[PDB]
Amino acid sequence: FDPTELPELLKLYYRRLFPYSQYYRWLNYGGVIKNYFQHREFSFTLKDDIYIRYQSFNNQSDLEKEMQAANPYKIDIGAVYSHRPNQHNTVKLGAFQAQEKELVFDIDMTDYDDVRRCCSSADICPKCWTLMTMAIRIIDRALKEDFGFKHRLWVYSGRRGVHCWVCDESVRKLSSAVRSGIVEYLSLVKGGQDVKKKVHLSEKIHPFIRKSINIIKKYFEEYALVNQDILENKESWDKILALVPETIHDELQQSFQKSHNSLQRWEHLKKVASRYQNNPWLEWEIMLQYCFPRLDINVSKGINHLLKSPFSVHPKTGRISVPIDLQKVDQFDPFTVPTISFICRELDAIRTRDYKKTSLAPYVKVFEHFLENLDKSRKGEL
Ligand SMILES: O=c1ccn([C@@H]2O[C@H](COP(=O)(O)OP(=O)(O)OP(=O)(O)O)[C@@H](O)[C@H]2O)c(=O)[nH]1
Ligand SMILES: [Mg+2]
Ligand SMILES: [Mg+2]
Ligand SMILES: [Zn+2]
Repeated sequence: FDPTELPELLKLYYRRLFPYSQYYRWLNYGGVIKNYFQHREFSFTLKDDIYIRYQSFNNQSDLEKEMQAANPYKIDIGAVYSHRPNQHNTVKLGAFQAQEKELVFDIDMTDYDDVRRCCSSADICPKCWTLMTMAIRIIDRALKEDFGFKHRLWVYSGRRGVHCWVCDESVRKLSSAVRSGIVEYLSLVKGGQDVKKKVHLSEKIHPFIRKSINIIKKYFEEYALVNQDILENKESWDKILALVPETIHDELQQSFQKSHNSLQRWEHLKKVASRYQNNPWLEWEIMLQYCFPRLDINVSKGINHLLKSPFSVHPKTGRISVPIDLQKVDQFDPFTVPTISFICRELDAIRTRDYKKTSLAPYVKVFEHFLENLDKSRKGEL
């Protein structure tokens, strides 16, 4: 992919590929509440790194114009305000307020750099992507089952991770305090680089952790013991030994040297830690530290937070921020996600269903299934 064709590719994309219809269907929420789409903040990042927010629109047409006209590199979605963002200059200090917004989560592979061995920073590969699978599975389960949120849109961020948009009517009205509280409930891995052991479990395990461990259990062997090989050598297993009491280090160090692979060594860790319990949950704290999701509290705390819009274009990778099918989450592949050059290539190889002919279609379907279930809820149908 070439980032210089981008300003040219965007023009075509924003005119004949971006699904404005389903897009407006989303943000207007069946017209039930007036000025809802009209008070929504957007932000655009043009060429030269020009950044502008407080963008508002009257309707889907007004949106289509201003975007094709601006032709932005980045499109961020903000809150629904007390007034029109466009006229914020006209609003008195104290009356311009962010009032409603979807509950949002940002999950970055980069935050796993201390527990993955294949990549670092903004690099991802198939060996470490499993972390996102476990993140989605773990968190979506909590949002669905523990919190009863019914309309959840998971989106690939374009490069390093996934976003989740929780759009239930009752959810969009949550105070910043409750939003912050949801993050605390979902969060287990605490500490910065200064902190070696980032997970501590009580004698009594809250169901959320239990169910979270059990999802991780399902992936741990292939991800951690095979792909990551977290016990390959001494340089690596010392990191694991740092997470368990010193009184078992020597016994384990020897067992690790006499074993051949991580599967053997992990099983040794399991037996030794277990004995240690008898006279607390070392095995699980290690799995949680290596596989449990890391969440940026700041993204989800603030109601006025601007998050990268679905179907945006990643300026460097060229990938489309595409919706993720929750039923096919283990099958999701960030490396086969259509790039803008690819869906423009396909459109140049053939008026409202032009996108259905491109590789972008199945993802728009998912967004539609997301939209359909919203309508039914507003109506009453299950
Ligand atoms: O000043 C701001 C305000 C808000 N944001 C918003 O915070 C979100 C945090 O997200 P990230 O900055 O971690 O990047 P990303 O998820 O959009 O995509 P990746 O490259 O990581 O895969 C971003 O998506 C952006 O919308 C900022 O980045 N800067
Ligand atoms: Mg991100
Ligand atoms: Mg972040
Ligand atoms: Zn990797």
